[PDB]
Amino acid sequence: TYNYGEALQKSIMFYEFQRSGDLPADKRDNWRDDSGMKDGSDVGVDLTGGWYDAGDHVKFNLPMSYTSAMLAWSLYEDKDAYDKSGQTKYIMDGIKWANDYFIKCNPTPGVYYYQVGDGGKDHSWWGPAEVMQMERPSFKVDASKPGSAVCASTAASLASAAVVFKSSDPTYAEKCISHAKNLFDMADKAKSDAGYTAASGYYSSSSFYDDLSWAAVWLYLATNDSTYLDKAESYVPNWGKEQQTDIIAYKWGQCWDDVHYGAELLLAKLTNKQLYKDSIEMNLDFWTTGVNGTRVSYTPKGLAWLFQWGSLRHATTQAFLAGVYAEWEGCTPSKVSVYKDFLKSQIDYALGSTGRSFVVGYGVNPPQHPHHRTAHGSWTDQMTSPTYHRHTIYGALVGGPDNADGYTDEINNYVNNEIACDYNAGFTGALAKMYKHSGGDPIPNFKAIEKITNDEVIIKAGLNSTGPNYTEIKAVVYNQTGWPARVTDKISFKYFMDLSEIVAAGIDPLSLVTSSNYSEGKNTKVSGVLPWDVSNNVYYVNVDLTGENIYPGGQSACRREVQFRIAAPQGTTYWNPKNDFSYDGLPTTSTVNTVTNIPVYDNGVKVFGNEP
Amino acid sequence: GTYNYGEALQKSIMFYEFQRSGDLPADKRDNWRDDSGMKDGSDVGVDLTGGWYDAGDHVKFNLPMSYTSAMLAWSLYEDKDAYDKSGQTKYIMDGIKWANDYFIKCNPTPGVYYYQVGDGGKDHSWWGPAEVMQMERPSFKVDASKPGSAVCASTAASLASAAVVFKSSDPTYAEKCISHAKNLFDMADKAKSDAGYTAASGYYSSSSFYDDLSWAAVWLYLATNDSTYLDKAESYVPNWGKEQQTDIIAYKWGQCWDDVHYGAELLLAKLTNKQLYKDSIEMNLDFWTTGVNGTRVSYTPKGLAWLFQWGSLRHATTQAFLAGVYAEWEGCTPSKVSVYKDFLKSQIDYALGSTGRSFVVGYGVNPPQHPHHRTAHGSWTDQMTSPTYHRHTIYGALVGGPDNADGYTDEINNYVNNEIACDYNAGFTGALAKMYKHSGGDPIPNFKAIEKITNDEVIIKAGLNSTGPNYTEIKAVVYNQTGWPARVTDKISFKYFMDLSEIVAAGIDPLSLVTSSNYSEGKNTKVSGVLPWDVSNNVYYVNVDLTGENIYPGGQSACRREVQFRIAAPQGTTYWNPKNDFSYDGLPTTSTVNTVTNIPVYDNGVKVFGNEP
Ligand SMILES: OC[C@H]1O[C@@H](O[C@H]2[C@H](O)[C@@H](O)[C@@H](O)O[C@@H]2CO)[C@H](O)[C@@H](O)[C@@H]1O
Ligand SMILES: OC[C@H]1O[C@H](O)[C@H](O)[C@@H](O)[C@@H]1O
Ligand SMILES: [Ca+2]
Ligand SMILES: [Ca+2]
Ligand SMILES: [Ca+2]
Ligand SMILES: [Ca+2]
Ligand SMILES: [Mg+2]
Ligand SMILES: [Mg+2]
Ligand SMILES: [Mg+2]
Ligand SMILES: [Mg+2]
Repeated sequence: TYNYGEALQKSIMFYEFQRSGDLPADKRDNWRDDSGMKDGSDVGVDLTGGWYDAGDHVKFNLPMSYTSAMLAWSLYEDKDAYDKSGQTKYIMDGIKWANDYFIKCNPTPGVYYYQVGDGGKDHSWWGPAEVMQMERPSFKVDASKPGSAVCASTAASLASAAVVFKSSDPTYAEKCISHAKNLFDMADKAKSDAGYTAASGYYSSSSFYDDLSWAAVWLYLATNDSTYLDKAESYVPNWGKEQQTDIIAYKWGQCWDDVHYGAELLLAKLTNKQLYKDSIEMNLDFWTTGVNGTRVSYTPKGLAWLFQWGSLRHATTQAFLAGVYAEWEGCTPSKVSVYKDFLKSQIDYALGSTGRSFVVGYGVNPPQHPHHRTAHGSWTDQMTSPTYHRHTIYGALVGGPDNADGYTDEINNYVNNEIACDYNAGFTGALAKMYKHSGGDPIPNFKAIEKITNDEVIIKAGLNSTGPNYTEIKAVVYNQTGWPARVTDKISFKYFMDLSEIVAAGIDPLSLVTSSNYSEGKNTKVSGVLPWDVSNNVYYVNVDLTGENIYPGGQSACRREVQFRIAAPQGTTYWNPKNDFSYDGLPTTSTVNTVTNIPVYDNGVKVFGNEP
Repeated sequence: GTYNYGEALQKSIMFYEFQRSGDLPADKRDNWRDDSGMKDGSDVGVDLTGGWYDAGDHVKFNLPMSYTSAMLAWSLYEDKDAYDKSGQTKYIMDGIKWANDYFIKCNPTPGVYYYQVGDGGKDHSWWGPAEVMQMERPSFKVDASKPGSAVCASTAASLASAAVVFKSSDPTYAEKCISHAKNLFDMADKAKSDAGYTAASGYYSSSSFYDDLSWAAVWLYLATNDSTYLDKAESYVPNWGKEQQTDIIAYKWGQCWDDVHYGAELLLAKLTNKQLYKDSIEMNLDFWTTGVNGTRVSYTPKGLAWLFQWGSLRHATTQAFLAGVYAEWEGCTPSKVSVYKDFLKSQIDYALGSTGRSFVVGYGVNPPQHPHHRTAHGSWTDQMTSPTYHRHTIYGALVGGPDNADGYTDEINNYVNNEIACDYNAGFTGALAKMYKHSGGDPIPNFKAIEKITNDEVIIKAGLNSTGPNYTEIKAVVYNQTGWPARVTDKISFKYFMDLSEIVAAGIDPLSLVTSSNYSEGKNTKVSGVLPWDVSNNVYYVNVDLTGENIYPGGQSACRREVQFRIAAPQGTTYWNPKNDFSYDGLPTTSTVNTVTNIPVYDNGVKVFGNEP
């Protein structure tokens, strides 16, 4: 027995944590903030927004548009489930988030930016989205350098968004259609992926006629112009055949690189032509009862297993298509129960039928180490530290087990433990169907405002050098921010002393010499002695780090060391560090430890430690 | 700072030798502990002598006692190289054998197990050394009708772990240990109840037995290589305590006498490599170090991982041991190895001296001087306040420890922070063995605890009680202040010397003078007539014999005997002269007795205090 409503709620929420750009004031978390704010600056176009692809920060438009098209398809099929669960606003905000970005990516007729970020450079750094420091180049396709698959996948997303938004926001629906029409025209004129090269190694395209059909079907549903339905059907002979036959491929499943499964399902419902009915049932039969002596492999515990990478992604996506098709009056009657049983068995495997959940922050023993940079929240550019994720990325469906149900919840296992937009796409639609059928209430007013689990900015210190007339401190400030991760360019700290002995010597405490033999950072400034509470002879040295680009993204990047000394005159012996507030407990060597008596300030406001 | 881990290890093992009850070996390396609890088990007609006293008291509580020896054996099983290198292997094996020989005695027939000797109330109502305890020490047992699963299983774990470490050098003993371990484990397993475990209520109540069952089963598997036991160990896991609002195995406490699931799951991870156990032990170790999912054990400002008010050092050093063992296993998450090893060192260093003082008795800088311990203190008057210092150094004892703000006071009745106990040193010993392996520190060669005797053991105080023209009457009080070892002194006598030249000169027989006693405290006190000492020089004496008197260092009245005696010249005469009498010189003239050195005291005829003419 599983709570499908809560699963649906979290699956939709997952996308909110993948958001790039200027985040809404109404966001329900305290650990994601503005990021990729300069996206498109290299080309002079505002390309901010959209979703980060997986556990990384590249914006790959092919799987991104596949995702939003699939979410819109679910809303088109099961609006009643979203309304009943109270999740309609959230899934529509997600669909609009992706589509607003695709619109920005088509700034002028005939031009389409299909990517922001370099796979290699982006993947070479392990840290939060908010503090990325590397270049994020924009890439585009046009008539001279075509991208049929990505243009058509984007048109499908835009057109499907138009279908589900038309009732409540007819103007946005028209806006989506205008851009879908342009991108489809680009894809249809070109019939080539030759200029779609920036995603090589990550989302290279192996087919585009499937995307042309899928986009044409959605443009037909969005505009009711039969010109599109005729085009949709015209590409069918060009879809890849099953190896060793002259039959439309049926041994794989709906995914970001192959959408002919969804296109044929939709063409079956729209035309009732036997060709489409036979094709989709051949695929669904292969995945369930088996067909013509062949069948997708099943793990011992009941998972329809298609491939090593994202096994759950494949199974839950096929579950969604099986659910949609089983509801159609044209489905072979005897297969309705078979397909519906399949939808339930596969979704249940993801939610907990093996004894544990494969959905982050949901169910029994959910994964705790998904391969995801921002949810982990390292501040040292290390997958290994901290040894636990600082944030809970609710709703994320992990890759999944191997062919024998084997699974290792480790952060470095990106084959079976990464999470991604496309992984949750079909999954979300299958969950909506299970919810409408078996229920399970979503958590009321669900938010992801987390407790701060570690001091965000800390200071470590130790006695570096000492003498009869001086004290020399080694201090290191650390940015361990996570709610949200952020640059701390206004940090300072204060070192307090009791100078009663200086006053007793007839010496002005303000005349003591302060100095610094070493400091990381160009802006580090150590002040002279300043009064704090002279009635109790308390003075201090202010160490200002304002201007320093301290950020949680590397061992050096997150810290600033400062060695400073305060000294009475040469030959004197009255200097007494033992009555100094900041000296108490201070480590006796240059081995530094966290101290609570050399307070840290952020723009003058105390955030760590204590004052006298 | 740098700490000598080998010396710490050698002393921590030695601590248990000072906790020994029973017929002590002739090989003992101290001069202040001796035979005690020699009638243990007499109330039931079973030899239950031996084993270790629990803490600063003399009750034998088998649950923490067996937890202790099981933990020592675990350390020897994990780090035999450390014991061999430090030359401590023999000493730790003798300790493990001491406990286990007693547990064997406690399982005299299959199906019966004596789990305690001593009544908490009777034992704690007297403050004195083990050797002279006078109270009844009842024995308590569990059986099928009145079960004790936790104590039977903890004892089985001890016996099975002993077998594992003794198999190579003494297979016959290992075989005997296994036989008893199997019976105690079977009793525990079949009963699954602590209903009959009642005599330790308030001291060592059991809050769980499924943990003990897995712990015992794991050790029986290691001792026998019979997978039947591994299957059993794993079967109790679903019944182990869980974290409050989850279905996750408990992880917010630590390994201790009442909860051994931490040690059991750590060993199960190493023996099976199952993710469940790895996850479980790492959640516990993470809670104790870096924290896990917004939760971490409290830490004092000076670095001590602080779990609870009682035995804060006990808990921290035990977790240090587990961290050290786990960190060395190939299965440990690579990125946590250094965190765990750092923790092992930081906690042990806190115990040894990182705050500026040591929390280990007789070790390092400014060690505790007043641990809550009857025998080490050595009162001879049933007073926690007297003497005002400890007469003995109980080397190696780890005190309870500071509060959560590093506060600590070294006082005898700071029974919380200054308590010392078997379980407090168990995990600690294992952690020290790991640190010695990692960083060395040379133990003291052939270290012994032969103490200098710091107070005269049997003394006499005297004063003038009455005087007249023909007599001297003395008030004398003999005191047993024995401590090396505390002991009954039933053969004490003393001699009062006089010069009777004036009696002889007056023409009176000196051997005819009337001697008498107007008051004697004991029924066996005998005052002789005048006897010759050196007749040539007119020196004579009176012998006062206290032989038969059960004088012992365990109370104000118990440790002393007052005797008043008088020697008289003939009635009406005035030539008696006490001023030329050796024993009269400097004698307190009032009656308020003061220690004197001219009325020599003898023990079985041998002078032990004072001087002869
Ligand atoms: O492309 C596969 C996954 O790579 C992940 O980044 C790796 C990178 O590929 C390695 O070469 C190396 O740099 O370590 C990185 C971190 O594991 C990337 O984070 C995933 O999103 C990719 O799917
Ligand atoms: O911690 C393991 C590794 O994780 C990521 O790949 C980081 O980019 C790399 O710097 C680190 O060494
Ligand atoms: Ca394609
Ligand atoms: Ca000062
Ligand atoms: Ca227990
Ligand atoms: Ca005389
Ligand atoms: Mg804003
Ligand atoms: Mg990838
Ligand atoms: Mg002051
Ligand atoms: Mg003997």
